[PDB]
Parts: sequence; structure tokens; C-alpha cells
Amino acid sequence: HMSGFRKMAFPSGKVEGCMVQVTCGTTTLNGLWLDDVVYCPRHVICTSEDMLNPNYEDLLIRKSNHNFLVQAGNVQLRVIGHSMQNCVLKLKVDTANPKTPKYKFVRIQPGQTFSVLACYNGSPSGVYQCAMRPNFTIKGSFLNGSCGSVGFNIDYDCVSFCYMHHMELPTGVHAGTDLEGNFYGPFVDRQTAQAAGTDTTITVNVLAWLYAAVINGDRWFLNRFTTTLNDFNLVAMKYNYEPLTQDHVDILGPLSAQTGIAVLDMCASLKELLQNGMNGRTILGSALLEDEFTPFDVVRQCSG
Amino acid sequence: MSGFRKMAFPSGKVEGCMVQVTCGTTTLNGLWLDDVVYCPRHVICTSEDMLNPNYEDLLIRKSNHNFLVQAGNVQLRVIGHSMQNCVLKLKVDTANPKTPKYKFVRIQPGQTFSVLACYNGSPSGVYQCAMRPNFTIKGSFLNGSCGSVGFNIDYDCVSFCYMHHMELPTGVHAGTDLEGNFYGPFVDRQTAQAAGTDTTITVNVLAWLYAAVINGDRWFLNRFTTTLNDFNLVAMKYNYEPLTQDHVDILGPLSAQTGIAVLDMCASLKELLQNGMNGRTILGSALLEDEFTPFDVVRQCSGVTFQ
Ligand code: NA
Repeated sequence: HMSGFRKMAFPSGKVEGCMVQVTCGTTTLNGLWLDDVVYCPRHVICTSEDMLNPNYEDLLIRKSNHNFLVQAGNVQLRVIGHSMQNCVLKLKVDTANPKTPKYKFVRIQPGQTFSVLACYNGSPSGVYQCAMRPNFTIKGSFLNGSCGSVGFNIDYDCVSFCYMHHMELPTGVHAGTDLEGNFYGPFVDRQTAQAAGTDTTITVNVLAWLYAAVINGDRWFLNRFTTTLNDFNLVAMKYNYEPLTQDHVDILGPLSAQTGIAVLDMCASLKELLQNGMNGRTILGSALLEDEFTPFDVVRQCSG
Repeated sequence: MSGFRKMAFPSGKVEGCMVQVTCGTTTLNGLWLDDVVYCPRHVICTSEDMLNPNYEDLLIRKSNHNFLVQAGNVQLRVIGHSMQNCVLKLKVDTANPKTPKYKFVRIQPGQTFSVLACYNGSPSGVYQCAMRPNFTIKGSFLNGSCGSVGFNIDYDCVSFCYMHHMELPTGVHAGTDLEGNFYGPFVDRQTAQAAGTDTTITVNVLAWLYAAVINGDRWFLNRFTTTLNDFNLVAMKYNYEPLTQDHVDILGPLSAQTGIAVLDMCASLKELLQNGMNGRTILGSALLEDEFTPFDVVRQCSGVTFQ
């Protein structure tokens, strides 16, 4: 009986071919090389003493094309143009990337998942699955030198880039932009005091994962009880869960159909787990309720 | 303080080796290195003869024309075929232009590797897992995943250590090295087989507690130490592997980095086993995690890259 539901990232090859190193002064981070453009975080032009309140327009007054070193592997790419767009730079290079995949830039919404290719000095180190949290942070694994690492989904042969890495907040969660250079959430690329909102739990994702658990033979948490959307939402609020909407109930329809467990019966199971805990039991090898699988992730992994 | 994730190796070097192999109606995955495609030998089985297939006898009735190899949109001509233990080696007419630097390695229990899960010769996802002490792995494999490979990367070289063959009734997975030899006592027939005792990889749990301290989770640290002797008496009671001097030696670099003695961390683990977490979490788990090696921790916390 299948019971191996795991956190799974997209194969990283199509993205690996796009990673380069960008150096400005003594600051080295990663860039994304698509066609003849390299995208990177605009704070590549910052200096150590001016991180608190950089004036990016003022900082660009003293920057020429030759102040940007771009290296694809060990191949020097000549910068022939540079512009600032939102919180990214666009470096025009003399050579189009021959490994440019079919790609799109997409904006994700809270609750949606994506793969991160963590890189250092334009070289891939590892790949893992993230979700955009309700507070617009991600729980990544990023060190000094990881800025410019990207998050993506792969759909058919199309790479949808959704994330570029910029910063680490004091609770060790991560903030960044889409590939248009607009921050997720309220964050700014300066070292002024910023805090992640209270983390809340992605309720529609927890319910998808309880459906995964049923498909994978974990049934111990199923009960006779039904609830209402209103009464469930009173419990969600108390346990710092996101509201469950009728739109979420519609999104969970296919999983309720596949398992024959009504969405509001699975809500009754979740209510009983929040109120009573797990009584030293596990679900899909966790002692915690997992919220970083979407309904779409469960369907894809459980049936391909 | 900072984050620490189950991280897979980048998969690009492997994706360029995955092909589709069909024998009769059976389609699974193969590994295309130079002019050889490696796949599970049970590609030659029929549905009604899975209990005790005679592989030698099935295979003499096979010709090159019975093996259809496809790399993307491109049919490869099979020009030779041999059996090596539980894998076929299909000599093809075209050497794989995307063949990386590689070795075949057989990993030890407690060691970790990345799985590139593939279906119809197309890579679908990547995740990290460990060789369990019972020589199973806790993978995520559906119908069609057979021939998917596990690997590590060092510098620019891919070390292939696993090829997927089967799912046991508890939903754990069994397979071979790339010499075609199973990990553990498993055999590629549908005769009753069961995984042995699932024991916790103690040295890995200690590595993960060092990872937690590096990433600012300190609550489980106590001013206590234990002897190895006294720790292992407690380990036995909770189906933990005994901790050996070799394990203590491998944990030495994390002990030095954190300045927390290995036997101090053992005292923290003994308390966690005896008392639980009392509603706290370590690196966002409410369980003790055993699928990070000491090397995995250093690699992640020091940002080691590949090409
Ligand atoms: Na001792």
C-alpha cells in the first residue's frame, strides 16, 4: 500500500543552466540569465556601511556597465547595458543564453508552493520545496551568498519563475521578490527593522494533506462528525489557522470525490485534531499538521 | 535564527541520462550512460509470470527488436543486451552526448542520497532519502517509477547508488545498486517479503540536533553529560542503533563547530527520548529526524555547490 507521500521539488536542470554569478565591488551574488538579460537583486550595488537606508537612485549615479562582473561557469559575460526595475537590476549581456528554457514570470499567492534552487557564486547547491506563507515569507534554507537564487514551478516544458531571494528576517524566514522585482508582502530591501507577521497555518493545504493521508492508508483521524463552514472557522481562528472559504471547499472537491469524504467531514476531523491533538499518533510520518502541500500537489504526487 | 531543510542535490546532470524502455506492454525508466542503457531486468516479465519469473529463460526468448528505447522524442536502436544481476545493460547505437562524469557506488545504511523520480523516461520530482538500517528506503514511487535512480554529487561527478525496483506492503521501497545487486535480502519477484526492524539512525539524529543548535534552536541543551555506555543502554530501549566510536569520530567536526561535546549532545538526546519535547519543536519537527548525515549538515550550513 503506498504510504510514502514526501515533500518533492521539481527537477532543477532547466533552471541550473540559467544561474550566473554577479559581482559589484566586493559583493558577489547570483543572477538569472534568460535570452540576453541577467536579473539580480538591486542591492548588489550596496556597500557594507550603507545597508540601513540605501538611496538606490543615488547609488546608480556612480555605476557603469563595467562595474558589473557576470560569470556563467568560468565564462565572462560582457555587460553592455544595465537598468533598475523595481528591486532588481537587468544586466543586458553580449551573448544570449543557449540554455534559456521556455519560461514565464508569474506572481504567486499565499498558500501556493514552488521549488527553490539554492545557489552560491552562480553554482547550484540544492533544491527543495517551499510555500508562500500567509505573512508573505518562505521557510527556506539560505546563507550569505544565496541572494539571487530563484523559485519556480515546471508546467509542461514551461518554467514559471515566481521568486528571487533578497533577505532573511530575524525569525530565520525569508523574503524576496517576483521576477518583475516586486516584493512579496510589505518587505523593503533595506536593513531597517522589519518583522514577519504572525505565522498562520494554511488551512486549505492542511485539509489537502489529510486527504493525501487517507489515499496513503492513514485513516485513524476520520470520525462520524460533520461541521459547518462557520463553526469550523470559529475553531480555525482560535488555533491561528487561515479562514476556510467556500472557494477553498470548491478547490478540495476533487479530493473529497476521490476519497468519498465530504470536505466538511474532513473539517470535523481537523477540528478534532486541533482540539485533542494526535494522542501520540502520527500522520504521513509527521507529529505536526503539514500545510505546505496544495490540493494540486496532492493530486500530482498521488496519481501523477 | 536561520532555516534548515531536507535538501536534494541539483538534478540536471541526471535528467540528461533518463530514457524510456518498453518490452512488450511494459514501460519503465532506464539510465543512458555512454552507449549503454541500464534498467530493471523485470522489464521483460509478463503479468501472469511475476511470482517466480525465470529471467535467464525469459531473456533468451528476447531479441534486440523486443527493446524500444526512447530519449525524449528519439527512438534509440538496441544493438546488444546482457543481464547483470537484477539489471539489463542494453548496448545502443548512440552514445549519450549529455553523459556526465560518474561512478557506481554502493552506499551503507544511514547514508543519504537524492532520488530523481521519473515516469515514461521524464523526470517528475527530486527528494532526499536515506538507506534505512533494514536496507529499505522511504521513497515516493508510483507505478511507472521503476528504473528511477538515486545519486550523490561530489565536485562535478555523479555517484549513482540506487535503482528503483519494488514497493513492500508497508509502502517502503527496495532496489539495487547499479551493479544490479539488491540492497538487503530482497528479490525481484512477487513472493512474500517484509522489511526487517526499522531502527533509528542515532548518529543522524545527533547530527540534526547539531544542525538545530547552529540554526538557533537551543532549548534541548542541558548542563548534563552521559557516558557512551549509559547512552547506549537507553538507545537500545527505543530501537536506536548503538552509537560507536566511529560515530563519535564523524560527529567530531559538528561538536567542534558548536563547542558542544558529543556526549553532552547524547545527554540532550537521552532526555528527549525519556521525556519527549513537552510541546516544543526542533527545526519545525515534533519528531526526532534521522535522515540527515553529519556530512549533510556541514554541506548545508557551509553552502557547498556543484559546478
Ligand atoms: Na563514554
